[PDB]
Amino acid sequence: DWGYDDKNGPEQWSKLYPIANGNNQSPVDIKTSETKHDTSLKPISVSYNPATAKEIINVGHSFHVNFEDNDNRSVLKGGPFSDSYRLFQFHFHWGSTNEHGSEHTVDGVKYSAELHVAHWNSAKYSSLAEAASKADGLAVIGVLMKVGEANPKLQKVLDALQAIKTKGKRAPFTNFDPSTLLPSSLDFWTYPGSLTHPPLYESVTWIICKESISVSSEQLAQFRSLLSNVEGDNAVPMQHNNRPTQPLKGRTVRASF
Ligand SMILES: CCCCNC(=O)Nc1ccc(S(N)(=O)=O)cc1
Ligand SMILES: [Zn+2]
Repeated sequence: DWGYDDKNGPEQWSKLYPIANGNNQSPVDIKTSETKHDTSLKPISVSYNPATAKEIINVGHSFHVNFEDNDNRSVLKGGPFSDSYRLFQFHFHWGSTNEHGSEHTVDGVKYSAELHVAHWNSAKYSSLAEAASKADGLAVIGVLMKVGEANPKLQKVLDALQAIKTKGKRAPFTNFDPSTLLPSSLDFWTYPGSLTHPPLYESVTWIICKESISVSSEQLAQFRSLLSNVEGDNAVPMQHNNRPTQPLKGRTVRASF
């Protein structure tokens, strides 16, 4: 029912999901002149076990790489959190051209793509389904992806896409530690926000990395060559899946640096 095209896209999500016009919507434009350094923010701690990697899924608007989330083998701690957050997925957002494709922007600058590494609060809640609609339920690391040199750390992910070309296809995706995709510096911004597509729950604590990672023009093309249609139908490439930035509405973006 929802998507990224003209009739079902971001500027229309509010008809089915009124929280779209809420006070804690994501993504945002990070204005570095308006951020507040917070001395209480601890370094980000990620410890992921590659044996938790499970499956890669074509979800029609994007692709998801899911992780086993039955225990604390793969966790996020530190930064603004007192609780341990359990890794459950990573995915990307991209745009129709290299000029845009990130969700977050920094001082108005649009990057070519963005990596999301998503976690849920296993200290307070017993499942992702319980966590997902709670204010303290989710934590997502965002990494801005700057077009330039090919990023070899994306190879396993890109190589997998040929097995999940059309909507609904899934394949095993094992023995992968997504902390390998993160930049060298985990200096970050944090703010309270939302999922960036339906159901748009205001349940996400965002961790946005200061440092970008690279991606090539041709790697982005591989994302855009995934198909949003089911097998046998007319091919409809996944040209874009980035939401525009949303108003801060009085929220503070904190910097660790
Ligand atoms: C409603 C239960 C959660 C559903 N979502 C998921 O399974 N994945 C997911 C979707 C979007 C985001 S984002 N773009 O980081 O705001 C993070 C995770
Ligand atoms: Zn996302």
